[PDB]
Amino acid sequence: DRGIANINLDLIPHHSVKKFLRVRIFTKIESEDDYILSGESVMDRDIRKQIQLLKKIIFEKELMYQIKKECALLISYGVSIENENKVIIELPNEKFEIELLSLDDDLPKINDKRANLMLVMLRLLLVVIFKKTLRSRISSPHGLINLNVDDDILIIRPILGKVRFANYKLLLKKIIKDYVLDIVPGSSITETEVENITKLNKEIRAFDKLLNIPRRELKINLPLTEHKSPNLSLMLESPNYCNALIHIKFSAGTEANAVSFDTTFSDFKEVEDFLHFIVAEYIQQ
Amino acid sequence: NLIHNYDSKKSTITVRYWLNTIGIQRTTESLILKWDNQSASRAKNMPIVSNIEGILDEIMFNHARIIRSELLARDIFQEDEENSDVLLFQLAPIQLKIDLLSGQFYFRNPTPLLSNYASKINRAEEELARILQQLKLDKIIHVLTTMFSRIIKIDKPIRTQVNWYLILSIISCVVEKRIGKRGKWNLKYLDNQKIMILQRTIL
Amino acid sequence: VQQLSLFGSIGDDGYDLLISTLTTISGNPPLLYNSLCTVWKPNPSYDVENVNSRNQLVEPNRIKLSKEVPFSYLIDETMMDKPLNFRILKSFESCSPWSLQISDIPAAGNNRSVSMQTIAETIILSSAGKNSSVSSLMNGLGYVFEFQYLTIGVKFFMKHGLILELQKIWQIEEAGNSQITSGGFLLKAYINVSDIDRINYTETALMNLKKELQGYIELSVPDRQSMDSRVA
Amino acid sequence: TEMLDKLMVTSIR
Amino acid sequence: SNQALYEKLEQTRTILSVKLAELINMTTIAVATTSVMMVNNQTMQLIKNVQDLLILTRSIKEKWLLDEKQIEELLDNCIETFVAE
Amino acid sequence: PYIQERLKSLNDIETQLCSMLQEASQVTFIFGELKRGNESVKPQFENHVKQFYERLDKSTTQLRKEIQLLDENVGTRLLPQDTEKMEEQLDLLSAILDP
Repeated sequence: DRGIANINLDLIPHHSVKKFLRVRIFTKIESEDDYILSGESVMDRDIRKQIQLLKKIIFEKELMYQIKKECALLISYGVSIENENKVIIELPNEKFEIELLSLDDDLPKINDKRANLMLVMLRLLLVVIFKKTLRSRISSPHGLINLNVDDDILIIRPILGKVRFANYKLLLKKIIKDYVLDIVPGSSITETEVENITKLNKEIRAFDKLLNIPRRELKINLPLTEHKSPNLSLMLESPNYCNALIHIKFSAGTEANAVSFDTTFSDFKEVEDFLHFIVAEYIQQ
Repeated sequence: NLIHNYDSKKSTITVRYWLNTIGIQRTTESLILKWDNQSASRAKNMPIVSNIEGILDEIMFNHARIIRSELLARDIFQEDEENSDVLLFQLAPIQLKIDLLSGQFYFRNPTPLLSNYASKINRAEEELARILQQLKLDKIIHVLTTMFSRIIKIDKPIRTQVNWYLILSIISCVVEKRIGKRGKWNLKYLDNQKIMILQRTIL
Repeated sequence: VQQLSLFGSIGDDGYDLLISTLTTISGNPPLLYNSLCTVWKPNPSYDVENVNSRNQLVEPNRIKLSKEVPFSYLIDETMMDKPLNFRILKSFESCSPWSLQISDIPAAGNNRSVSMQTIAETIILSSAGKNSSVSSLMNGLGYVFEFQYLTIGVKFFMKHGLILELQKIWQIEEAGNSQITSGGFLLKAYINVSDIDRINYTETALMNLKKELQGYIELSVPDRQSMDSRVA
Repeated sequence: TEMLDKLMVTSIR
Repeated sequence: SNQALYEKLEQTRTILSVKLAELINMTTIAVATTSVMMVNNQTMQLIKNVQDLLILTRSIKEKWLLDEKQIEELLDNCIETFVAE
Repeated sequence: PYIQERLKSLNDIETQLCSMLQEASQVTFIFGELKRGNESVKPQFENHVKQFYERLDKSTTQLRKEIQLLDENVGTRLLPQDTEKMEEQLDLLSAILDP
């Protein structure tokens, strides 16, 4: 909003509450039931000082408003909204909580740095959204900005896609290790990463670094024999940060028995079945 | 999901919801809110003595449990395991739930299966046995298609086509037919990693 | 396309003051741009009856093709090592995708507030064949090169589709480049409209711009004869 | 006290 | 808008000084009581003139009032440390 | 700053008005002393009135010159962001990764 400056000097907004949000990281132990607090972001406390403080209040409250407009579309992906100033994120191994409280309510913790980095990534992603509004105002629209929640949603979901993509890559490497590494001797897996307006362009690209989609192609190095040379190359991608898409690219080099099978499965059991069909015929005798 | 109404010259106020039902009326001398249920109906008293937020918040839960109770007697499949209390959905156990603000089905980690699964709920709010059997049809056809070839032009989705001429049925068993340019020939045959060997024997 | 424009003119001294004023009003810095426009007139060697097949009079009009070109072909040797912004203006096989346009005479009406003009436009993507040059294409359609002018200036992006073009215009010839806007900058304020309510609303936007800029720079309405590209 | 006054106006009506 | 401050301010100065001289020339010469209240009213008009000068000077004061590598590496270590891959 | 030094000069003009009030109480009070029947407070009287009109004249010269500055400052040094937040998050992030 806009406050009125009067007389030392003081700034009276619309004394006042200190709305500073925080993120805490929970962890599920061997009980496989509830979660425990494993991390929490630290909270730090004449005229320009109140300017920066109130700008942080309106900024973080605006980001919280974007999160409230985000859980309504992330409701089907586990991210449930409960309290008007408290949302929860459910994971099969962990759990997140985003609260907007003051300093009146509520160390051996370990995930204290991951929460800080997560919040800094929240504010940075919001700045990226602002740059997408300015860039989405200077060139094309020739008037006002046109945004879509689902399209401008990206804050919490792309962050969840990193952990979920890490778990999907772990289970995928487990399936590959059990169906290839535990079958053939010499084998290894190697991952490989897939005018005067230049100021804004530079900014955008650095967050090109933050804004990428987690997609990794796992090349399978099969032991090439003197009579057979099979080729197996998987590619794990995601259609929208979350979800898992396993694209199996198989190129058989066996003499008098060469065929290319490039399939796409989203179920790990189907990956075990297809890889079983590959290793039980083309790879082995 | 919320529509308000305020009536004058009769002294009554109405609140309507479940727009994707529950009547507030004053016809004696007190405001009452009678909430309907599937083959049932109960009453909630209204004035400060009763929070509108708590009553309207719990009614959707109590009737929501009955909505979850209809699915057990509507049309549940054998392989499709469902549990109302925290809708356990086993095709892989997937967390199913019903949206409170709308009434559609939500699954944990969606897929194409859950886009077509959710399209039936998006239309009508149980012919989903049919859609389920169609999906279970689709998967096997994807495997047999990637292994073999599949061509759709003259046959119906009730039985796949392989290409003389070949065909394979799912409801009845390998069948050998020939087509004109109208079926001309028809013979039946009974058959049994094993699927790979079977496909290698088919040729 | 119905373009509603209001023009103006400033000097070489108030350029920074107008850039600062429009920067404080629009809230955005200016964007440097340029464009080359070539005008093709009917071939004088060819003679055709100015009449359609339906026995209707036809008025000959010129065809203007415009495109873009980076500043690497515009900056010479004495212009190197300078900021690429609005302060530069004070120091003054196939074919490219051309922009074919034909402008008509503005509408009549005394005491008019805006200058509405009908302009037809088609996009020339590319070409091929023997005579693949755009000049040979215009000669095939029945037009020859008359003149051309290259304009370099700055533009703003406000609201409701308003454009403020503060540009200079030069005539590209072989004997030399003569500056038409020698002594100042040409100002423009046009909106491109594809309804009566939207036209009157655009006129309301232009009148609000002239009222907001009243006192500083005056935005009058140009003469119709000054925007008529018909051949006589 | 004005909204209650209008409340009584629409009440007696 | 400054010419109104020229004419107005200068008029307040001329009324202040000239009215002060008229004051002192009327303090030195029911007529006596009318002199009492004429002198007192001249004094109060001088006070209102000084206050007017203060208001006008206050209006004058109100007129005076009215890179990419560090981000790629920083976010790289931030994501790698965040997910603990 | 410009408006800071000029604002201090305006405050100096206001203190010159206060001095004008001192010389006003002095011309009226010492004038009343002259009208009681005393003539020995005459030189300090004339000096206080001369300082009255002198301080007033200096207020006119400095004030009118100030208004001339207002007229000659229009357009020049007088009117007729997420970047700092991004850099703040970058410096804070670097402070997290490097304590």
